[PDB]
Amino acid sequence: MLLFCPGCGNGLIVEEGQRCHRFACNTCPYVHNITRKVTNRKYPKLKEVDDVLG
Amino acid sequence: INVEIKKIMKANEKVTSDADPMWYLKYLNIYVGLPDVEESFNVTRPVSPHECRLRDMTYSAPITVDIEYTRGSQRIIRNALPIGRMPIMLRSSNCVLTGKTPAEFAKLNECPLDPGGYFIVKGVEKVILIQEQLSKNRIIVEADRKGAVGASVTSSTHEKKSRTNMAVKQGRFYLRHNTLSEDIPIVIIFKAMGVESDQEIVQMIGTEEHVMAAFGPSLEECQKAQIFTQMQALKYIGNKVRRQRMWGGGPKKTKIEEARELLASTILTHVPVKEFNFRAKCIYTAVMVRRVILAQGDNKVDDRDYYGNKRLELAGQLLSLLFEDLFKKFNSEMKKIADQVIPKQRAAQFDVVKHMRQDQITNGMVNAISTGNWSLKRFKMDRQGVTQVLSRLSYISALGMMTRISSQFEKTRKVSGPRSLQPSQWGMLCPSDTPEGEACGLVKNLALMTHITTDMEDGPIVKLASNLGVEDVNLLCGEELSYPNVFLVFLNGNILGVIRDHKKLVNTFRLMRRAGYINEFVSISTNLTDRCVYISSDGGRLCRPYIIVKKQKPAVTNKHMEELAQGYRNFEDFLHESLVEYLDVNEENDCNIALYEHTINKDTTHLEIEPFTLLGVCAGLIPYPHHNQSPRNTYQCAMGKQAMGTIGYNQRNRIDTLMYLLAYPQKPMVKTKTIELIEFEKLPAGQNATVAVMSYSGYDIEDALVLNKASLDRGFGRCLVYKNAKCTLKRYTNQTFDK
Amino acid sequence: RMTVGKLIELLAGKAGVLDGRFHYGTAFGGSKVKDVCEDLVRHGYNYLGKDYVTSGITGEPLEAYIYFGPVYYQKLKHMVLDKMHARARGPRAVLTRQP
Amino acid sequence: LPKDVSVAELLRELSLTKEEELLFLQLPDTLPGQPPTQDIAENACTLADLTEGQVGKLLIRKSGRVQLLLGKVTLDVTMGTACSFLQELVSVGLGDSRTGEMTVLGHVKHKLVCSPDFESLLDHK
Amino acid sequence: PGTQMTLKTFHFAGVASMNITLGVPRIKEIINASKAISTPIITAQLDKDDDADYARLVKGRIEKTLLGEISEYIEEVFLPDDCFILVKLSLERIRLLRLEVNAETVRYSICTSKLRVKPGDVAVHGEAVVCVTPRENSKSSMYYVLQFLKEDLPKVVVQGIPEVSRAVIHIDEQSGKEKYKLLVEGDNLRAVMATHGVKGTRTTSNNTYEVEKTLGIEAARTTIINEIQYTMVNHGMSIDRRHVMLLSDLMTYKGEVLGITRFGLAKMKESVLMLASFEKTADHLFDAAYFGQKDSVC
Amino acid sequence: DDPVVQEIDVYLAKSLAEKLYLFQYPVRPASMTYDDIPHLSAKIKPKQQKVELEMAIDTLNPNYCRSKGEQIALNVDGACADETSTYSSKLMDKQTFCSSQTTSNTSRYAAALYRQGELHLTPLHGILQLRPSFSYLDKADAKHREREAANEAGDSSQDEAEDDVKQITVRFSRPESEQARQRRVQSYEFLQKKHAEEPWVHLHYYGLRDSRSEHERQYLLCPGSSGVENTELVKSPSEYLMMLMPPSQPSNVLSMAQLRTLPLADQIKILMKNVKVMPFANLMSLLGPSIDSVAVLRGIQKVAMLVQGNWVVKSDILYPKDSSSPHSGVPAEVLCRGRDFVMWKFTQSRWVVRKEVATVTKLCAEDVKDFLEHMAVVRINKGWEFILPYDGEFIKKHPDVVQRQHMLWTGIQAKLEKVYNL
Amino acid sequence: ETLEALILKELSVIRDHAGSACLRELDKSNSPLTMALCGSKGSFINISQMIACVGQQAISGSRVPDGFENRSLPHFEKHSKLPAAKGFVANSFYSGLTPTEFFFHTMAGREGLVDTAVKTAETGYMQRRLVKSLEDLCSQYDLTVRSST
Amino acid sequence: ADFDGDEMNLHLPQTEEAKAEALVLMGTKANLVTPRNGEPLIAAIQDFLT
RNA sequence: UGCUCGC
Ligand SMILES: Nc1nc2c(ncn2[C@@H]2O[C@H](COP(=O)(O)OP(=O)(O)OP(=O)(O)O)[C@@H](O)[C@H]2O)c(=O)[nH]1
Ligand SMILES: Nc1ncnc2c1ncn2[C@@H]1O[C@H](COP(=O)(O)OP(=O)(O)OP(=O)(O)O)C[C@H]1O
Ligand SMILES: [Mg+2]
Ligand SMILES: [Zn+2]
Repeated sequence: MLLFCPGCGNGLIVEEGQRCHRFACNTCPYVHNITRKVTNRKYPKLKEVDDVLG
Repeated sequence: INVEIKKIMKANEKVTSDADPMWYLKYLNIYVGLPDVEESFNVTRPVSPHECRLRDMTYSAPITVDIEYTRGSQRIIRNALPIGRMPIMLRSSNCVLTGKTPAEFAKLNECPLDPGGYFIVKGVEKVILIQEQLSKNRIIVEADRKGAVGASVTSSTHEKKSRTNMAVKQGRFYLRHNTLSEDIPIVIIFKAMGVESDQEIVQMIGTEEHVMAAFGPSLEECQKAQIFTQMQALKYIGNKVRRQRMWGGGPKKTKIEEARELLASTILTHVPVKEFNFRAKCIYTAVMVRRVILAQGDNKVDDRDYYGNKRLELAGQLLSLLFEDLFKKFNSEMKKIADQVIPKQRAAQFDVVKHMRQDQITNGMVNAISTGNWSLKRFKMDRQGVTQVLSRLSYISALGMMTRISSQFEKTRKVSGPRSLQPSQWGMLCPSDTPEGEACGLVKNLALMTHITTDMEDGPIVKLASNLGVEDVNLLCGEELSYPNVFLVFLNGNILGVIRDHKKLVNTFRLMRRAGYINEFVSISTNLTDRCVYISSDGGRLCRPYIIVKKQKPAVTNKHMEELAQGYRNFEDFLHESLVEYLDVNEENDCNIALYEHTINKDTTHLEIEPFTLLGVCAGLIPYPHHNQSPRNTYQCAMGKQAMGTIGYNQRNRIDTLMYLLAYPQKPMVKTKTIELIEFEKLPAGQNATVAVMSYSGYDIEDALVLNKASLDRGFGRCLVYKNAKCTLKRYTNQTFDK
Repeated sequence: RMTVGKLIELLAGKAGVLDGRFHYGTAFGGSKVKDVCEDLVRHGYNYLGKDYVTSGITGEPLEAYIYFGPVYYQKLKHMVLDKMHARARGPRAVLTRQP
Repeated sequence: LPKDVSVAELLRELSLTKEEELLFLQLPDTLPGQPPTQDIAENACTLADLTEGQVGKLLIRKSGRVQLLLGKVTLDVTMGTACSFLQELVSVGLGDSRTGEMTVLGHVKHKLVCSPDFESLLDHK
Repeated sequence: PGTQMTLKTFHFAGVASMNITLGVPRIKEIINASKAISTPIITAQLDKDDDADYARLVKGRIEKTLLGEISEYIEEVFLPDDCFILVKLSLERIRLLRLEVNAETVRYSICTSKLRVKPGDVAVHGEAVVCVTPRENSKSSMYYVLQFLKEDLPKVVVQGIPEVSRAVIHIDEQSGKEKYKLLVEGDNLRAVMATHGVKGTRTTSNNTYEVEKTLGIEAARTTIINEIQYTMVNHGMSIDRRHVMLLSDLMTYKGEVLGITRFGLAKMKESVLMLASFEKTADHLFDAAYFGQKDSVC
Repeated sequence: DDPVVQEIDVYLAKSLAEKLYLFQYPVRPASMTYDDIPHLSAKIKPKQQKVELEMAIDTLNPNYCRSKGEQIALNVDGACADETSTYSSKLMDKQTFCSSQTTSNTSRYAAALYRQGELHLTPLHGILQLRPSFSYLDKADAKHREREAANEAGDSSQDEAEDDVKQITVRFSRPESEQARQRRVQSYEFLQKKHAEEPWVHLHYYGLRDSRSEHERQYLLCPGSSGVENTELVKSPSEYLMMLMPPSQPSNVLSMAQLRTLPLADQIKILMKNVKVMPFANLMSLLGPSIDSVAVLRGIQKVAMLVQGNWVVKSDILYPKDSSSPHSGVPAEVLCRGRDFVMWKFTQSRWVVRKEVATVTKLCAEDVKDFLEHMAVVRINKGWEFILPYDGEFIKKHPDVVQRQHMLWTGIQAKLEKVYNL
Repeated sequence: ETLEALILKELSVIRDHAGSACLRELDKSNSPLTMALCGSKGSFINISQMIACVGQQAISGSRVPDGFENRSLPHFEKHSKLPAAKGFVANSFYSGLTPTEFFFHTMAGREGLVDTAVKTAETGYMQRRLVKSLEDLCSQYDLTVRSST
Repeated sequence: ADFDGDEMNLHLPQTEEAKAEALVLMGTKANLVTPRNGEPLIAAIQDFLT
C-alpha cells in the first residue's frame, strides 16, 4: 500500500535497519519498525473461460 | 457599436510616449454617427444603401472621437474630430432603414421584406457568417494517436491563449506546455505550486484505492529525484525553461523567477492567483488528474462534436476584436510618430492632429470585410472565408444564407467526425438543411426558433452561489473532493467551489432565474458521472424557449394564449411570469422535455412549443417533410437555395451582375406555416402546374419530365435573365481623362 | 426515393384548388389525408386523385387511371443555354500553349 | 460511516449525551439585519456589528427539517463537508504588545452550513 | 468496385465479434503490402475438430496468458526478517481453462527479461505459491524497487505466444459434422503452426507479409488472391479471378511482395519519367541526374 | 412538520471576536492530536496573518533514526558553528509548521459552542492552514553552496592576498518605465520583502490540558437573559432579499412590469394602443383592484371612445401627427378621419360594409382592412361585426359618461358629414 | 450487447412481418408492387417502409448512440433502452414520422452522405495508384504477359 | 448518368486513324459487356423493364 | 488566389 510519514507527510519506503525491516522517510529521521505481518492484496481480475462462438 | 466600442476605447483611453514626459493623448468619448458619403467637397450627405449599391461605394458612418492633448504643455481639446469609417450593417440601430415604413422604404428604393443584416462595401453585399468553435477554458479528456487517454485545457484570457496537456505515456502523468522544453512530472509542479507534502497531493487527487494505485508510479518517480521543496521544484522547472530567443533586458538570475511566473501567469491563465497563491490552480490540476484517472478505466472519453461545448461568434465579437487591433495599431503608430517628431523638430510644438491619419481604420475595416481574410497579430488569429458574397438568386436564398454557420474545421480533408448529425442539434440547428457536396455537415443552418446568448456581468451569479452555501475551496483540503456526495461547482471553467445536496442548489438557482433576479440566459447543468455542477454565463451559447411544466400540467393555459392573441401580453410577459424559459444544451441535457401534451408524464420538466420549429428556413418550404426521405429534403433545400423567382419589391431598380426573375410567379397552394412566417408567399419562386404522374413516350426515363408546348407558349416557365455591364472612365495622375 | 410527401402535397393542392382553400403541409402536422379525401369526394372527383383519362394520341381510354393534380414546380438557374459550350482552335495560354 | 443529519446530530448531542461540543457553522454574507449605529447604505451586516444576547432560535421540525429563525426570516441549516483532518479551535489573545497567549479552546469535528430559504422569500412576495 | 463498395458494417463473418477491416481500407492494406496490418486474422485447423476440450487446450496453448490473469492474489508481504512478493495461483481457474501451467512453469516464466532476476530470487513453497525476493541492482535501484515489480509482475507471460493477443474457438455447424477451428488475432503464423495439436498444413492468415516470410512467395500470392476475392465477395460484387491473379503476379514477380505505394513502384519500375510523374518529382529527378541514368521510351 | 422539539436558543459573544483563530492541519487526521507534543514557540504577525509554530519532537522513541538525525543536523548547520542553528543539539529536535491564509475576509465564518439548550456564536478574526514547512533544506542548500565556495577557495593550501578590491560599481538608478515598475511591484520577491518588513511577534503555547485553556474557554459565552428581543434583525423577508440581491444599477416593447412601473395615464394609453378594443372591467382587472375606478375612467376618457358599451382607442393615439400609412403613405389625418368614420358607423349599426366604407372614405382596400381588423371580425353573409358584444352593464352603471360620449359622437358625426358630405 | 441484439431482432421481426402482411394484402396492378416485381426500380423493403413500417435506423451497424448524457434525446428517460428511444420508427412514411424518428432518419441519411463523400476521394486515390502501377503491362503475341522492360 | 443536370463532354478526333480506332475499339456495339466480369452493362433500364 | 455552386 501507500504509507505516509505522520511528521511531514512524505511517502514512506521499506528499508532494512540494524534489527528489522522498517518504513522510513527520505526527508526526516522518522522510522517505524515492522512488528507483525503486513499484506496488501489486489485481487486481479480472473480471465473467464471464454465461450466457443460460431 | 453601442457598448463594446466604448469599452475598447476606455481600455486604450490614454496613449503616451516615453520620450518627452508629461505629454499624453487622452480619448474622452467616441461616436459612430449616421451613415454619410464623402462625395461632396468636405461636406457629408445622407446616402441610402441602394445608392451605395449603385455607385459601387461603401455604406459606412464616420467614426469620430473627442480628445484632449498637450501641444506645448498647454491643454488643447477637440470636441469632434473624425478618425475612421465604420461600415454600417443594414437594419441596425444607426442604419437609415430602421424605423421606416414600407412607403418610406419605397422612397429609399429598398425592399420592406429584405432581411438586412449585411454590409455593403464597394457596391457588393458581404455577410459575416456565424463562426463555430470549441468552448474555451474547459478540460477535454481524449485519446491520443497511440491510444493514451490524456487531457488538454486551452486556458484563454483576454490577452493570452495557452493549451496545456497532460499525458500518461509511461504510467505517470507528465504536463506539457509550449513554454517548457521537456514535459515534467505533475508531482514536481505540485511541489512547485506551494503544496510540498505528498499526502496532501494524494488527498487532492483522490482517496480511492485504484486512484492511489494509478498515481503510485508518479510518486515513485518524484521520490527517485531529490525534489522535495518548492525551491528545488522551481529550479528544476527553470532548468526546463528556454528563453524566447534572447529576450531584451538583463536576466539577473531569473530562472526560479521565470519558472514561478510561468506557473502563475502562463500556465492555466483562466485560473487566477490572488497573490502568488496557487491553491486554486493546485485544486484545478488535481481535479484534472482525478478525471484522467477515472477516464483511464471505463472509456468515458468526452466527444468534441457535443454542441454543449460549442460557442458561436457573431459579427459583433469579430468586429470588436478587429476594432481593438486596429485601434492598438493606430495608437502604436501615433506613439512612434510622436517619438520621432517631438524631440528634434523645432520649437514648433508637435501635435497629433497634424498626424492623425483617418484612412488607417477605414482601409482596415474595408479590406477585412471585403477580402474576408482576418489576420490579428495581437491574437495570432489567421482566418479566411469570414465574409461571403450575399447570394441574390432568390429571397429564400438570401434568407437562408443570412442564418448560415461555418465550422472551425474549415474543410480541406475528410474528417467525417463533425460531419455527422449529432443529437445535440435538436431545436438549435436544422438537421436537413446542409449543402450537398464537399461541404456536407460542416456548413449548417440555425433552426426557426433559436437564440444566441451574450455575455453577462457574472457578479450576481457569484454572489448567489456564495450565499447558497458553496464552501470555499481554500478552506478545505482536496480529500473532500473524493467524497461521493460532494459536488464541484464551476463557473466558466473556474472552480467556484464545492457543495452538498446539489439538488437544492440547482432548484434554487433555477427558481431565482425564473424570478428575474438572475439573467434568463445563465445556464446551470449537473454531471453525475463527474459530479460537477457547471454554471455557464459566457456568450455564444445556444438557447431555446420551452414551456415550464410543473406537476404534469404546463404553466401555459388557454387563457394566457387568448390574452396573447388579444394583445394583453407579449413573449416578455411569458418570460417574466415563469411560464416559458430558455434552456441551453447543457441544461436541457438534464431536463425532461415532452413533445406533446399527451406525452407529458410524471417526470416532465418542460414542454415543446412547436415540433416543426426543428427545421430551418430552407427546410420550411418542404410540404409534408416528415413523409419524405432525408436526402430528398437535403436536395430540396439545396435546390431551393438556387430556386428562381422574385427578389424584392425593388428588383427593377436593383442592378446586379446576375439576376433571375420569373414572368408570372405564383404562391404555392400547399404552404407551410413557416412560409407565412417568413412571408414567402409575398415573393414566390415557382409556379403551380397541373402535373400528371405517368409514363409518356419514354422521354422521361430517369428523372426527366415532359413539358407541354401550349403551356410554354402561354407563359408557363417564362424567365428573365438580367446581366450587368460596368465601365469606368477614371482620371489618371496626369491631367488626362478617359473619353 | 419514397416521396409520399409529394403525393400528399398533390392531393392537398387538388382539394384546395377544388374548394378554394390553401391546405397546410406543416411538419409533423398539417391537413390529414382524410380531410382532403372528403373534399375530393364532395366536389365529384375521385377520393384518390386518379381520374379517368383518354389517350390523346390514339383517342382510346387508358387501362390505368392517371394521377392528376397541381404541383408547385420551381425552375432552377441551371440552363442549357448558359451551360452550352463548344471550343474551336481558339486561344491558348502563354506559359503552356494549351486551351 | 453513514452520513449523519443535523436533526439526529443535535438529538444525539443533547438526548444521548450531555457533553458540550464545538461546532463550526458558516453564516451567509449578509444577515437579515441592520448595523446598529455603526455609521452605515444596505451594506453587509455580519456578527461583528450585532450585540450580545439572544439573536435567534433553532427549530427542529418533523421529517428532518432544521431551521434557524433569526427574526422575521428563517434560514435552513444543513451538514457541511465532513472533515476528517485535525481542526483545533484556539484563542490567540495578544494581551501585551510584546507577549501574547494562545489558548486551545477545543477541537472542531462537524461543520454546519446556514443558507437563506430562498423559496419562502420568493413565495412571500 | 471500390466506388461500388459501400464500406458497410456488422459483417462479423458469423462470429458477432472480432471487428475486421473489410472494404476499401482492406484493399488498400492489401495493395500496400504493409508489414504490420490492422486486425490480423489467422485461421487454424485442429486435428480433433469434434472435441471441445482439445480445442480449449490448444487455445490455451496458443493464447498468451498473463500471470495476473490466472493468479488469484499477489501480495507484497514485509516480514520482520525479509520482504517479498507472494503470488497465489488459482489452480481451480487453471484446470477450468485447461492450461498446462504449474508453480514450476511460473517460476521458469520469471527471470526472463525482468530486470535480470536471478533464479535464486524466485522460489516455490506450496503447490500454487510463488515467492519473489528482489535485490538492489545498484543501478539507481534499491529494495524499494519492489513497487516496480508490482507494476509488471502480473504482466509477464507464463504460457502462450507473446505475439498472440486473443484466440477464439470458432465452430462450423455443417449438417454432416460440427468442426472446431481457431481464430487468432495475432501476428505470428510460424508459432501458431508450430504449436501442438494445430494442423499447420491447413493454416492461413490475412497478413501477406507473414505468409511471405513463413511459407514462401507463392503462398503469399495465393493468400493475396484469396483475400482479395473474399473481400470483394463480402460486398456482393464479383471480379474475374484473372485480374486478381495478374495483380498478385505483378506484386510477386521479383521474389518479394512489393506494394503499390511509391516505394514498391520504384522498386519494380525503372523508368525515371514515370517515377517522377507519380510521386516525389524533384527527389527522383535529382537522383537520376546524379546517377546519369538513361531512361528509354519503352 | 411543526417544530416539535429542540427549540435551541442562539447567543452571540464579542469577547474573543478579534482573538479567535482557526487552525486546521490538512495532513494530520483528527485521531492524532498535538496535545502530547511539547511546543516551544509561535511566531506571528498582527497584519498579514501568517503564524509559524516551532515545536519539539522526542528522540529516544523507537520511531526516530538517530543516525539520520545526526546526518540531517550536520547537513543543515555547520560542524560546531551553533551561532544560528536550526537545532540546539546535534539531532533534528525542532519542527516548523507554516500557515497559509485561506481567505482574506472571515466575517461569514463563526465558531459555535453548544451547551444544553444554547448555542453561542463567536466571529473568527482569521483562518489559517498549518502544514509542515520544509525550511531547513533551503538553509542546508545555502550552506552547501558556501561550502562549495570554500572548497573552490581552498584549491591551494596557501591563498595569496587577492587584489580583488571592489571597484566602484555604483549602477545608475535608471528611471524605470511604468510597465517595468508595475512588473517589479507585482513580482513575488517584492511581495515577500514587503511581508518580511513587518516585525515578528513571539508567543508561548498553552495546550488543551493546561488550566488556562479551561479558564479562557468560558469567554465564548455571554451574560444575558434567556429570552431577549433583539433590537436588530427585524427586517422583512422582502428587505432581506433586496439586501442580499442588490440591483445592478413593435409598440409592445414595454412589458407588464415595466408598464405597472409607469403612471396610470401612461398605463391606460399603452394598453389602449396595444389592444385597441377592451371593456372597462378587463381594464380594471389588468390595472389592479388597488386603483380607484374614477381615476381609470378619467384616464380612459382622454384616450378612448365608447362604442356599444366597449372602449376603442382614439385614432390620433394610434397615428401620431408625424406618422403615415405604412401601405399607401397618406397623411395620418386622413387615417384618423377614416377610423373616426368607421367607429361612427359601428356606433350607428353593429354591421359595417367594407365596400361602403371604401367608397365613402375614398381609401384603398388595405387601409380599410387594417381599420376593420382592429375592431371587427368577418361574419359570412353579414359583413363585419364588432369583436366585442354589447356591454350594457357599463352603460347602466355610468349614464353621465354615456351622455358625454354621445355628445362627442354627435360632434364627430357633424365633422364627418361636413368632410365626406354624407 | 446481448440485449441490443435481442431488441434489434425483435424490431426486425416486427419490420419483416409488417412487410409480409403489406405484400400479402396488396392487390395486383399496384404500380409500386409492379415495379418491384420486374425489378425496374425499388424493392419490397422500400414498399414496406413507405406503406407498412419503417425499419430500425442503424448508425454504423448499431442503434442510435446517446448524444446526450445516458440518452439520445432529452425527450426520453435516462438509461432508457426502449426501441422508440434508440432509433426505431413505428410509423411509416404514409402515416408520417414523429420528430424523433425524423431526426434519426436524417442522422442516417447524413451518415450515408459523409460515407459516400469519403469513399469518392479514397477510391479516386486508390484508382490513381493502381492505374499508375499497372499501366505498363501488355499481352504480347507469344501469349506471355511482359512489362515495359 | 441520371439526366438531373449532368454535363457531358463530346470530343471530335482530327485524324482518320484516330476516328477508325475510336469506332472499332470504342464502338458501343463492341463494348456491350464490361471487362470486369463479362456482365452486360448496356441493357434495358427503368420504363423499359416495366 | 480565395469562395458559392452544378453531378
Ligand atoms: N487574390 C487573387 N489571386 C489570384 C486571382 N487570380 C489569380 N490569382 C493567383 O494567381 C494564381 C493563378 O493564376 P491564373 O489564374 O492562372 O492567372 P491568369 O488567369 O493566367 O492571369 P491572366 O493571364 O491575367 O488572365 C493563383 O495561385 C492565385 O493565387 C484573383 O482574382 N485574386
Ligand atoms: N464528388 C463527386 N465525384 C464524382 N462523381 C460525383 C461527385 N458528386 C456527384 N457525382 C456524380 O453524381 C452521381 C451521384 O448520385 P448518387 O449519389 O448516385 O444519387 P444521390 O445524389 O444520392 O440522389 P438521391 O439522394 O439518392 O436522390 C454520381 C456521380 O457521377
Ligand atoms: Mg446526376
Ligand atoms: Zn516523513
